[PDB]
Amino acid sequence: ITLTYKEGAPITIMDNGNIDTELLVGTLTLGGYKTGTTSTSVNFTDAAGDPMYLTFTSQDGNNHQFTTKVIGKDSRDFDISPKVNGENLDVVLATGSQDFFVRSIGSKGGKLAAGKYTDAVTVTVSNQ
Amino acid sequence: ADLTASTTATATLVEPARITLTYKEGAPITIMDNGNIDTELLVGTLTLGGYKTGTTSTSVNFTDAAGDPMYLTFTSQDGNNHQFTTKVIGKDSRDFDISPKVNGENLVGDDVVLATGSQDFFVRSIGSKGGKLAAGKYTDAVTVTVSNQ
Amino acid sequence: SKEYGVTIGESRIIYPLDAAGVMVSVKNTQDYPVLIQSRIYDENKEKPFVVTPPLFRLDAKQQNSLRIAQAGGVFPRDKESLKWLCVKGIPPDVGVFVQFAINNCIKLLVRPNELKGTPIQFAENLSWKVDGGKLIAENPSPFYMNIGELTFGGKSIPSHYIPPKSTWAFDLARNVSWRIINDQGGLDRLYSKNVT
Repeated sequence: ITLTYKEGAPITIMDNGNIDTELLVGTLTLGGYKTGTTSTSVNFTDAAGDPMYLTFTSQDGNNHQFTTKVIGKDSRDFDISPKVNGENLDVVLATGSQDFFVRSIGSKGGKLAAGKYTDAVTVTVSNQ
Repeated sequence: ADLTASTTATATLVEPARITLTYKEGAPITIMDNGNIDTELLVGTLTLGGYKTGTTSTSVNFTDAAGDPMYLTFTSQDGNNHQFTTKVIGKDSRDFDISPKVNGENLVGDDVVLATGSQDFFVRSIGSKGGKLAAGKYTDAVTVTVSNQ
Repeated sequence: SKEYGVTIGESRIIYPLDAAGVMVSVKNTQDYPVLIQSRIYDENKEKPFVVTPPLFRLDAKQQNSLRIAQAGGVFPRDKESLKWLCVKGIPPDVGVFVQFAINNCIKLLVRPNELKGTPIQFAENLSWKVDGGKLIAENPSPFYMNIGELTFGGKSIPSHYIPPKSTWAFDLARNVSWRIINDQGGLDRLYSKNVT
């Protein structure tokens, strides 16, 4: 199993200190799964462990955070929803590898400060 | 069986440089019985906004073609070149008089941090070195330059 | 009343010395079309880098992008150099009529690839002292330390950048508390030290 990431475009902080929804934060590329592996067998987890969301954090020590969701697309451009911290919110993945987009939801609270945000992610693939 | 892999997701958030200005005209100016426009009249009210908290008063500079340091000059449109000067001033937290640069120089007060969110400034009439102001339309094209931190 | 507004996609531009160019967005936040006039000035605001287009129309609520390109030239490689990018939005009894135009300027920081790290890694390195009746900041790093918040003895001091390997003197306790603005324009963490 291989898991890489490609950061998307910069995220513009709105005047109210929040960010917009559905923005493409980055792309997770999963590969090496057996033939027929489906979405429910994929589970992305991070430290925050918030069911259905990957939480990103500031590196300034103030712990500014925003949540995102993970959604992929099948051949008909329909949503592919893998488990994130054990929950969704079932489709067969593409042969070989599959891209999962990290879509923005919004600040976890308070105004966000500009800078670099990260989230140490782990993916567990079952029924392999 | 369960197979795993891990990686680091990253994101870069940015704060744009937003600047807005709102100008609310004051009451019309009436010429006195001796030919002078009054002084300290509220010609208009400027509300500068958008800037990030920390923006300073010395980083704002209102300029015009006349380029008179500390003053904004209004000229008649009748071709006779009648003029009167005005100043741009405001208040800080402790209600002390403050002022942004006007053609490169501050007229009053020390440099300060602008009010959070937005800052109001008032264009106040001074008078005119020439005097004898004729009725008519007076104008000025003013540029407001903000040098963000 | 009248309304004016000009937004630049970022509050500063980190320009990698010798890079081909960088893009930056400009948005006309108003209900009327305007002419966007972009100018580049030296560290002292006086007429190197080319902005394309130098002048173009931007319809209401619309956004577009400028390309800032380094046109040859030479810069020191032991420290950043500072320029300013100004984006001006040009709108279409004593009677008084005054017209305004917003000239939004941000720092264009030329950064040699030879420099390692970013401002945030050295923000704490500033030292302070009082002399000549002024608070003096000393920046030993090769980066412009763009203070976004400064406090001395509990009283706020209006910010200003501290040039690389140099100093800056502020007009006027022993405790100094400051926060620099990071490359993305965010207020970085707080630091404190007593004047020497």
